[PDB]
Amino acid sequence: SMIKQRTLKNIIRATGVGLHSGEKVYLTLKPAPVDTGIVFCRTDLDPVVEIPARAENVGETTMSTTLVKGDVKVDTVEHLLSAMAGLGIDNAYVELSASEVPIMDGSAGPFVFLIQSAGLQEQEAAKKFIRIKREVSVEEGDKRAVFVPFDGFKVSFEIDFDHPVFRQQASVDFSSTSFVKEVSRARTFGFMRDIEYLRSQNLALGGSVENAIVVDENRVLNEDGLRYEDEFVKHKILDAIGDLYLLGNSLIGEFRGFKSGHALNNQLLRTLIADKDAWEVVTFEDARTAP
Ligand SMILES: COc1ncc(COc2ccc(C3=CCN(CC[C@@](C)(C(=O)NO)S(C)(=O)=O)C(=O)C3)cc2)cc1Cl
Ligand SMILES: [Zn+2]
Repeated sequence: SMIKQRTLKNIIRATGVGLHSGEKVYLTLKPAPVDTGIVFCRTDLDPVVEIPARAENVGETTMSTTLVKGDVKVDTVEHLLSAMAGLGIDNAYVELSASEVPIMDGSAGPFVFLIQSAGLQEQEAAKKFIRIKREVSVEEGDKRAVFVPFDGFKVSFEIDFDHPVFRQQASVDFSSTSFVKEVSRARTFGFMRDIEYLRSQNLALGGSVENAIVVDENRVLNEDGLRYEDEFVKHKILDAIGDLYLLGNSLIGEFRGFKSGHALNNQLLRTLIADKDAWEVVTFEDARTAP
């Protein structure tokens, strides 16, 4: 039986604050027809401005992943897009009453729960996948992000913080591992060493122990502890999954990041897209060879 596109079964609402802007924001997820993709929509503006969640619309990547259209921004899409990718949602509208997606608890957990509580709806159209046919890598200094052919979906990531809290590598093959259980609850994180500079630039205004792992010099400040023994590298993997979903289709292949971030993730997407001989679009009317 054919693998079909999926949208949301029902409308989903959530409230929160932007990690970086600190502004209160109302979020609304709505079903969308086949071949819509994920589309963000600023409903605080008149007319409403819609920005497709696609690599070509990525603006700055200095802190989070940001979408731009003219003068209009949608900040910090990566954790919600990761939740969307992890649940295989092809088509959806994401309405926002402000320029930044709410941070929630810092992870994708709340989004995957809200989505699954509403339910998913299968649609009468073949789901399209992007299959990696040949290796594609981008580098900058010692940082590196790579796509590798792989009959499945696998994300591996390595970070290199010289910090006592870290004393940092994980590979997740999603044919054996649940995104929901092992990745989705990984919270974003930041350092007291950086926060005075960030706040002076009006960044991370909404960040606190309520929505992030806050790492001091000599300890984590959150009194409740880590959700995963390797929560930090698992959050980087979460980030990559949402960043990679800006291809606009589920990936058949492997991502490897070494000290990568949103900027290098998007550069890898742009290199992949331009190298047409490195990938092809496939559907599964007969699912017997599907990974
Ligand atoms: C005593 O006074 C204070 N006490 C506590 C605080 C709060 O402390 C912080 C410090 C940092 C953060 C951040 C949390 C999350 N992030 C995004 C991370 C990223 C990996 C990501 O997850 N992207 O999706 S990244 C680089 O790619 O954007 C940040 O940058 C900073 C939150 C609270 C403040 C004061 Cl003043
Ligand atoms: Zn993140």
